[PDB]
Amino acid sequence: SDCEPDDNHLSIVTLEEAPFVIVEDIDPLTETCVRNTVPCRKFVKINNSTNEGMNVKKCCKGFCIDILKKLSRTVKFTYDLYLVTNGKHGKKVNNVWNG
Amino acid sequence: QVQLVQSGAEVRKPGASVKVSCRASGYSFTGYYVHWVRQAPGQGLEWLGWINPNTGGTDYSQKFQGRVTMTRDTSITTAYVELSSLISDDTAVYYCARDATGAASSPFDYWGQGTLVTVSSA
Amino acid sequence: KIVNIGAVLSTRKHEQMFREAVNQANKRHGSWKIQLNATSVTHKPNAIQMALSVCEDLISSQVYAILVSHPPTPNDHFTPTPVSYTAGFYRIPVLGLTTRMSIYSDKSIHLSFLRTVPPYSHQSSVWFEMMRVYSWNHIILLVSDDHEGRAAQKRLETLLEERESKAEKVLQFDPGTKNVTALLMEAKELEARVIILSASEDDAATVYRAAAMLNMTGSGYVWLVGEREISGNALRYAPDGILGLQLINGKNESAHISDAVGVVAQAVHELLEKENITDPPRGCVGNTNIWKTGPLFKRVLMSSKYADGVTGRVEFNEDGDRKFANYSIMNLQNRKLVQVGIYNGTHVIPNDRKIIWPGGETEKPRGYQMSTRLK
Amino acid sequence: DIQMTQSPSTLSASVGDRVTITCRASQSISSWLAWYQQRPGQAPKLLIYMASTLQTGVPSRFSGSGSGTEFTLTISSLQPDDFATYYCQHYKSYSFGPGTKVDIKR
Amino acid sequence: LNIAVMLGHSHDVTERELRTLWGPEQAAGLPLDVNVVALLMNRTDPKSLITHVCDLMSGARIHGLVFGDDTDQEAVAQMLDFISSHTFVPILGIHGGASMIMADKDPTSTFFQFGASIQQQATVMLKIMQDYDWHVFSLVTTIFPGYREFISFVKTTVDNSFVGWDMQNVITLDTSFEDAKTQVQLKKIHSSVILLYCSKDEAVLILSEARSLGLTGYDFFWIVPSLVSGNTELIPKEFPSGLISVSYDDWDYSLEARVRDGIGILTTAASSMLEKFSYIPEAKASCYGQMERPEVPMHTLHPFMVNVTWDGKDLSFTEEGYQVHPRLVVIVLNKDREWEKVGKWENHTLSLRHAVWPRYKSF
Amino acid sequence: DMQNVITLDTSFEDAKTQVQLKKIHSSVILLYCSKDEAVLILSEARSLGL
Ligand SMILES: *[C@@H]1O[C@H](CO)[C@@H](O[C@@H]2O[C@H](CO)[C@@H](O)[C@H](O)[C@H]2NC(C)=O)[C@H](O)[C@H]1NC(C)=O
Ligand SMILES: *[C@@H]1O[C@H](CO)[C@@H](O)[C@H](O)[C@H]1NC(C)=O
Ligand SMILES: *[C@@H]1O[C@H](CO)[C@@H](O)[C@H](O)[C@H]1NC(C)=O
Repeated sequence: SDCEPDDNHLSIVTLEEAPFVIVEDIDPLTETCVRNTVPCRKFVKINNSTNEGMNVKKCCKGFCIDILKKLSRTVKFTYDLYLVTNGKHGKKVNNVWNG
Repeated sequence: QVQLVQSGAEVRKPGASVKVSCRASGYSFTGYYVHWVRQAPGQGLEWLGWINPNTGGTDYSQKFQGRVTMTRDTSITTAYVELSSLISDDTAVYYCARDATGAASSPFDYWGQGTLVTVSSA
Repeated sequence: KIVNIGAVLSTRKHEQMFREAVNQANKRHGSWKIQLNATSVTHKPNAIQMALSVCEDLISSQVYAILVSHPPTPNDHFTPTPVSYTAGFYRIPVLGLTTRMSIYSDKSIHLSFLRTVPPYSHQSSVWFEMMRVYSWNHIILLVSDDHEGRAAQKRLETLLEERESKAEKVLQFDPGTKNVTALLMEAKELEARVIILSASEDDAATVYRAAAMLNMTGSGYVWLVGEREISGNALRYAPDGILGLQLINGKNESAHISDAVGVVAQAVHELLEKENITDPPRGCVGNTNIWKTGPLFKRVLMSSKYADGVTGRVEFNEDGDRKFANYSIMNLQNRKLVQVGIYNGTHVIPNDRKIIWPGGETEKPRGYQMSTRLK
Repeated sequence: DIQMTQSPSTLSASVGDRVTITCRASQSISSWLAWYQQRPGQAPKLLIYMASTLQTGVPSRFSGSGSGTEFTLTISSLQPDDFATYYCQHYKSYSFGPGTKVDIKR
Repeated sequence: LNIAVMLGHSHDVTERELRTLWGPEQAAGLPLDVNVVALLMNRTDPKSLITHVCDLMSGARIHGLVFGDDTDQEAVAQMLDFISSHTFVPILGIHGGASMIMADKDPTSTFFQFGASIQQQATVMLKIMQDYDWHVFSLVTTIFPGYREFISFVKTTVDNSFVGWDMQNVITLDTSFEDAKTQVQLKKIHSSVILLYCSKDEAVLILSEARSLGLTGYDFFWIVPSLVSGNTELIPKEFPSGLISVSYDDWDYSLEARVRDGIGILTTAASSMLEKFSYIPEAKASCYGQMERPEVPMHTLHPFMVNVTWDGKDLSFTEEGYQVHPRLVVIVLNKDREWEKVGKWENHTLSLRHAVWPRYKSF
Repeated sequence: DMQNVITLDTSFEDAKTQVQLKKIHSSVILLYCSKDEAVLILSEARSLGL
């Protein structure tokens, strides 16, 4: 109705090796997540030979989640969290970075 | 004496452009408006417009706005009228006339011989 | 249906030719009989006498609008301000044609002044465009201590901040100081190498001499200069490589007034069928009431837009000033003005002529200069 | 625009017959009317300007009068040159009338 | 040595002349007593103004002009200025048309006005809003000359202030009652304090639009500058109750007091000039008869009027002609649709208030 | 986190609905009205940046 494209959605990539992220699986009860967490999306591999992966949802929580929630007051934009399956931090192999 | 010499009759196909020239002599060309007026066969006079050679300003009739162009040459004191997008109704006799500058009570004191323009496919 | 038009001109030949133009504009189709009347007056040497006479002659003749141009003596200031205030008392729309001074832009002072000649402040809008083509980011400004200079500086700062950019520094100097060497010396200790000057002719000549004696005219420096600061005695001291602005037919009073009379006639034709019409006051004496239709006429004039004029399209800005004016960017070669680029608004188009730079360099320099002397 | 109505449209009279032409405008035009005479194959010739004064050199037979919206042209004795079309034109609008010409009775 | 005071038809000319004469006589008698003449006119035509100025100039070279008025037309403020640019006679603005001070002062002009500049009014309004602890603003302006400078000034003041006002995005209306885009602009603001910049008719239109959009509720506070509501006697019905404005009227002062203060300022300036330079400054001998451009070979009165004290009143003027300590009384729109004094600012440039918050009645 | 339920007394009112639609701050807004009423409600929301 009104012509005004905006990049409100921000793609966020997070890792879970440090204690700062304690994302856990979705529980069948309650709200599928606690009320102090954020949604996270990950493509979980189903088999070693097949790369097919369903975008399963989880409850990301931790220090980084709290930092993002605090910064949302100034950013005022929604955060879309994602997880990278290929590598954690990556390295410059053949001039290509991963993770 | 005011002398006006016009070009010969022209036949043009529809959709083309036609240019008519009128040479003035015997009077101050810049000090008099040059008026173009067309007349269809067996119809009343149709005023095309006018131009002041001294200033170069041009006034066109509302019917012909957007297609008619009027120019003046002070070096040789000649008026030129160009009409584009010709139609079958444009077949008519065109006349250049003189008008006094600053006076609005002496319309078309002198008239030219006229040039016939025929727009037809025959 | 009688409307009179007042004129405050310089020479009698212009008066006669503009009377002829009004006579041509009398019929112009549509209009009936004697809807337009022509009145004119000369430039009285005394400002108070001129202000008295314009009311005694034009206002007493029931003028809907007043046409005023530059005085016949360009070197003398001789501003038409006295004729602007009196007609501004009754909200009479005065129309300037060659007054480029950026004082009438502020309409809080001149309530009913409209000009078809862009002021010096609008020249700042050109300068940012010159920054776009040549990728100028760092730049410095020199401004004379005058209202016109302050307005130009504000316009330039607003236009640069619109892109979230800031100039390196702006130096303000009084209009008439001679020891301007300190300002140039402190400007030399800067990364930017391109200077935009906005001052008077004498101040421009003084700055040119200071730059010449301080070796600031060498390769690397870019000197973007406006119309007023290049013409006249400035050409005596202007070094090669000046990128100067000029107004295409700006000094041509005849074309400007020939367009203005047509614009005024069209505005009157539109106004005579808009709403209730109140006649202008018959005389200055014995009438302390403003013209009710004056603001409406001013709004109609500001909203008018016609390209029938010989100077191209005519459009008024939000403050009643010329919009989309044709500028010429000249490059000073061998102290000769050569037309290098054109500016028809929005964008600036150069030509095949190569641009020289101060110091004899034929290649475009860079404004950035890493001095590496970090204090 | 001002509309001009001329009466009679065509008067089939003889030589020497009195000819009366009445031209009426849509609205008031004061006295800004011009009477021209035109012959077939020839350019129109001005006869009366300002609707009250005849052009210099015109014959004294023609008499123009009227005001407001109504104007009248009278010829006491029509001659062979008088057998031509007559037009009333409003200068302020450049509108020409239908034209009143004298036709041969048959 | 000579002073001319022009007044309206509000009071008798003779009594005003006598009081102007005896003002300096009863307090700080000048060593060279100035003779004061009085003029009265019911019209303010520019031709009448210039004829009166020339007549006063013929009156033994009137050194100072005190100009009062009974109308509210602001154009005369420029008309005097041009005269002040050529006659070289200092002019003091008094209650009336000269009250509105908006024209830039020419360097050759000696015109000074008792009114307060728009920047001072903005500072007073922001200080008052700080007193109310309102830290969120909404600047709604329109296309009118001089408003861009005011927007820049207020934005810079908020930027460098320690109050930390939550100054939202400034929104301006291109046209009045456009009915196409102005609705979105008026709906974009979500604050409670709005600073308006528009004409009185435009103020009525924008207030009507706000009431149609419900922007004039109990929690919405409107603060308006002086130029919008300069005429206190004219109160349109569209002005919401509790509206706060600033002005400079005779609620606490009088026209006679203003002209006495102006004459005192002129006498103090003349004394300061005499204490430094013996020769008495003189204006042009003739009204308009001359053969060269006007100039002032002698010293101007501007340096001598920067530091002026009169009967303990610091009625000094800045470099731009603005008063250092303007009165600028702050008033509110009473629930009975009337203007009443609620604060004063001339007290050492400090805002005061009577502590009456619930003035925003739902009327 | 359901906020206060806000209803409009009349369609195309354009007098009091502005503040009513301003008071909401949730990212999700429900509707219950006719299609013709929904057209004007969505037009007003577009005018309100919702
Ligand atoms: C139309 O304009 C002419 C001048 O172009 C006006 O004639 C002047 O009229 C004033 C007062 O009416 C006289 O003081 C001048 O002396 C006249 N000019 C000359 C050259 O004599 C005329 O009045 C105008 N008519 C209308 C209706 O405005
Ligand atoms: C103004 O321009 C016109 C044509 O554009 C020209 O005939 C005339 O001489 C010019 N006048 C001046 C003063 O340059
Ligand atoms: C200026 O000229 C350029 C070149 O054709 C054109 O692209 C641009 O639209 C013009 N701008 C204006 C305001 O006429």
